[PDB]
Amino acid sequence: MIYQPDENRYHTMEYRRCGRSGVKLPAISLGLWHNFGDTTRVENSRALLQRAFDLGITHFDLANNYGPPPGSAECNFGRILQEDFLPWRDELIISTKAGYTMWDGPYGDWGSRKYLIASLDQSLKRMGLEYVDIFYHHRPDPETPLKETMKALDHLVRHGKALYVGISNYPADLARQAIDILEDLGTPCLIHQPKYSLFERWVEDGLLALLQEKGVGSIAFSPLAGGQLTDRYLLKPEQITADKLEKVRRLNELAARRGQKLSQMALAWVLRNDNVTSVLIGASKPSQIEDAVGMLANRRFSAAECAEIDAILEG
Ligand SMILES: NC(=O)C1=CN([C@@H]2O[C@H](COP(=O)(O)OP(=O)(O)OC[C@H]3O[C@@H](n4cnc5c(N)ncnc54)[C@H](OP(=O)(O)O)[C@@H]3O)[C@@H](O)[C@H]2O)C=CC1
Ligand SMILES: [Cl-]
Repeated sequence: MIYQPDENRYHTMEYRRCGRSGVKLPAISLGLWHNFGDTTRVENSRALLQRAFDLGITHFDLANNYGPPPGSAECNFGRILQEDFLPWRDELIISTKAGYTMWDGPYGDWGSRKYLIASLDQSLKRMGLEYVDIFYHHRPDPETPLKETMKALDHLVRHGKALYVGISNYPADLARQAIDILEDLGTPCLIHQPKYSLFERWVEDGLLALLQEKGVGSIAFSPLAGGQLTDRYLLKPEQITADKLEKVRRLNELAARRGQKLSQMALAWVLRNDNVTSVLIGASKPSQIEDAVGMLANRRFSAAECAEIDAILEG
């Protein structure tokens, strides 16, 4: 059938300003890391994107190597965009990235100007776009001068292939250097995409304070620790360790006292200090997107609740 976005999509969703910029992101964003490749059904991928936009999720996050196979999430997103979302493309924030392994050899990974420009050209072709809203350097490249990588980002914005740029997985010291280089170049860093959840709190050691200084936004990836902070395990160590399973059980009892699912409490917790712009979820079914949006109704934490959480995590 012909897709018609829900007319009340902007009524419930909360939009949050992304650092000091003109961009407001939905409090909940959707990532295409899993369930958008050739190994899942396009019927399901389409249903996820339509349910997300109907609930006011305007930001879809991709990367060149998302699938599997690499590049298939960008192709499938490109097809669904052409078929169902073209009249509303200017209502969407689409992102992509380059920095991890995409193709074989010395120019298909890392941070060279060659890789970033060739990869974004590939990404725009797979997605059928003139530009992405945000282009990221996917991870640090310690062996390439940071200035070359940042100058490639500045070039792609000046020559209209990206509206804004970002960095992902950069530690606080490297994030400072990257932000200052981009500011001097005249293309200020819009955003940082770090891993952040109850089980991964490294950004609280300086990065969030630095981004707030510098007026740079942030979007937490793996906010459910890849699905550990859910109902899923309520087992191989890769799935969950014994100590983490005991923490999940105790965190779920606290979520129950609050009248919400563990997943909802875990997402709410990431935004508790109003110093993270958005939470980037993964989803295999539309009910998981509905669950995430349902977190907005119950995302306040008291001093006592934060102490309760820290005590569970200390065990
Ligand atoms: N910059 C970077 O280096 C990286 C970026 N990313 C980005 O961040 C996004 C988030 O990563 P991801 O770790 O997937 O996201 P989450 O941590 O939100 O976990 C998502 C997965 O957990 C399960 N899940 C989600 N909600 C629920 C729920 N309510 N009940 C039960 N299970 C649930 C689903 O798995 P199932 O199949 O079991 O239902 C889903 O695929 C990615 O989509 C991607 O765009 C991710 C990794 C690397
Ligand atoms: Cl476009």
